[PDB]
Amino acid sequence: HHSGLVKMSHPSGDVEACMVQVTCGSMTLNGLWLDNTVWCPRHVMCPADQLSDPNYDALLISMTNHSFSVQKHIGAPANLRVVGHAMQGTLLKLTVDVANPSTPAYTFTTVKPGAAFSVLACYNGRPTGTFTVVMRPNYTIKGSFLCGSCGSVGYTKEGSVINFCYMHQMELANGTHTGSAFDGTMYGAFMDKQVHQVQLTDKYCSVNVVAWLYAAILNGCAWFVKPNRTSVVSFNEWALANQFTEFVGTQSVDMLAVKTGVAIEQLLYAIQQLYTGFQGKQILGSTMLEDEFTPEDVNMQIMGVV
Amino acid sequence: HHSGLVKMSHPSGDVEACMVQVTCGSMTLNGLWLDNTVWCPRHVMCPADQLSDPNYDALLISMTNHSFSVQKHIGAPANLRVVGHAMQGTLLKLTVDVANPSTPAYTFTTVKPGAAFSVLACYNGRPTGTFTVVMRPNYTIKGSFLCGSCGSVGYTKEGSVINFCYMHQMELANGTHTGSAFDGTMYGAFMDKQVHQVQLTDKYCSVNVVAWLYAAILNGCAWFVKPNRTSVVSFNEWALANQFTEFVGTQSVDMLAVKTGVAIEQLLYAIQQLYTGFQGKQILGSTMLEDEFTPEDVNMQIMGV
Ligand SMILES: *[C@H](O)[C@H](C[C@@H]1CCNC1=O)NC(=O)[C@H](CC(C)C)NC(=O)OC[C@@H]1CCC(=O)N1C[C@H]1C[C@@H]2CC[C@H]1C2
Ligand SMILES: *[C@H](O)[C@H](C[C@@H]1CCNC1=O)NC(=O)[C@H](CC(C)C)NC(=O)OC[C@@H]1CCC(=O)N1C[C@H]1C[C@@H]2CC[C@H]1C2
Repeated sequence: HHSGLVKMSHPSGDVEACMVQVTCGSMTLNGLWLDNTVWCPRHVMCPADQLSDPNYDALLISMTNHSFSVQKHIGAPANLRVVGHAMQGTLLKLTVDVANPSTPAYTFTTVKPGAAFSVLACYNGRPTGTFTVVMRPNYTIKGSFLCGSCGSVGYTKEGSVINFCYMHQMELANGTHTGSAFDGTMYGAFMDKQVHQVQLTDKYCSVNVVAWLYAAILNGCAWFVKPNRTSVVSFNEWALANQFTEFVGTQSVDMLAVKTGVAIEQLLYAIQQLYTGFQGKQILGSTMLEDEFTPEDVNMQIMGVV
Repeated sequence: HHSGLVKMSHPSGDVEACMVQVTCGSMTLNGLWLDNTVWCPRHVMCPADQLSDPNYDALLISMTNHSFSVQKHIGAPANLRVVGHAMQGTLLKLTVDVANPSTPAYTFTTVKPGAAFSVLACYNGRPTGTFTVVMRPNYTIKGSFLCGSCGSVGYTKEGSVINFCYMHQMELANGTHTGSAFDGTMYGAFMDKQVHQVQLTDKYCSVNVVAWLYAAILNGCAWFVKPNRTSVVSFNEWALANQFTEFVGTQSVDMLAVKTGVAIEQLLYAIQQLYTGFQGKQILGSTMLEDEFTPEDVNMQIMGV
């Protein structure tokens, strides 16, 4: 029985209309055009033979407004005149002379570990694909990014408001990815320089495992549900010792509990048993715990609860 | 020998000139006035009897511009006219008809666990104290806040640019505090409602313990340094099993290693042994590891960088 769960992204059309190509000298990557501002990764300023130890302060100083070229390729093409430039953290903030007429209602936020967001992968300012990832507890994402993808954007949607949360910056040694929030900070402890970096230990996202067990129950699969319970406080002491994130309940999880009649504490107990082995059985076609679906994913896709 | 380390905050004058009082009905707290915007916690709109599960969307729809009173008390006082209101996550964005003429150069940023920032504690729109804190690994701070302190702001300073990183929201059950970034998200998993909340477990900030051990070496207190080394990788596996954050080196830490000639890996080994007990000895007057001073504190206050 198919769970009815897929990796679902937001429709990308509103964000496609904001993607541009940014070029600074011999370097090029993607930018995001909103109102009179274009955001892009600051390493567009760095000469390719200097990516290991750039002085971004001096690089910024060395630029003028004419150092940047911004092009919209898709839809109505445009070449945007830069009238101002500023650096914020790991991003450039370029001020352009024309406000994007396709600017959607938007906000900037930071995504938290375990939360899901949609990514619009772009090359040379052209959107090429979309996918959705969960921010891992070690502040990487398991994305799909090649050379030239920097400046690809990640976002969520609340109603018609797009919340931009990610600008792609780099690939780590283990093949995962990270980037910047739009306040310019890099997720995690990573730096935007081409050096090998300490990447931290990942964990199972316990709230998302709970959501997936609820998805299994909503599909008629409940062999792992026993009357036994583990309290949140006790589960969280156990989680610290067994590479799980600590569980924090939300209204979204509570809705799944009410709809199924299975208490959160029953699933916390189940996770502790299932972590020691599935005993030859499967849950939603898997023999391992799944933490890439959120409580909101489960509520929206199975129950239609936005 | 006194190390020369103290808890050092930025001078607060530039930020005090941005502080206002925000009142909505019978609720009052502090706000931050930058350009034509006043930021403040959204629970200023919530009646005191409804704080345990506010419908903030409905509260916001029910307000008008006239629901808010904004006053600047210190310096050149003013009662500001509110001409727009909006909500961004856990913060209200009030638009006022006058741009703050004392608006400093500023950015908004999020502070990371282990990093230090300065807090201007305010009551009724009036600055009353300043102190510095480190963001804990569980996204709380060990602050000093009483009723009426919400909207107090935390910040760092890079040159003449103020980087606002914190707006105060709540006290947790264990006496620590948390707040919002200026994107309106709460630090950590906390929600701005008056209910019991899961508090995640705190950890030692390994990078700051390393800085403090370098401060001891710079002060001549080096009895804990041995030839033995622990690699960053092996230390980080041990840290996961011992309530420490994983270590990530920075240029600030490297500067301390070059100055003392003691390798980071020698101090990682030391931390592992010291954590089991100081064997009756002291380091910089302490019998336990200290993680409230950053590599940058040590570079500035001891090496004068
Ligand atoms: C920007 O488009 C690009 C995205 C990555 C390219 C491959 N997949 C991506 O997600 N970002 C970068 O190339 C980074 C630039 C830095 C931040 C200034 N660097 C980066 O991701 O580095 C990855 C690894 C780390 C070790 C290393 O030498 N290296 C760089 C290789 C990988 C890419 C091909 C040749 C260079 C870039
Ligand atoms: C705003 O000025 C104020 C600041 C705090 C007042 C005391 N010191 C502060 O730092 N913030 C609030 O009053 C919060 C409003 C919420 C966000 C809507 N509430 C708050 O901080 O509540 C604190 C109390 C006392 C200590 C504590 O753990 N706690 C929360 C309650 C809720 C659960 C029941 C008992 C505890 C846990």
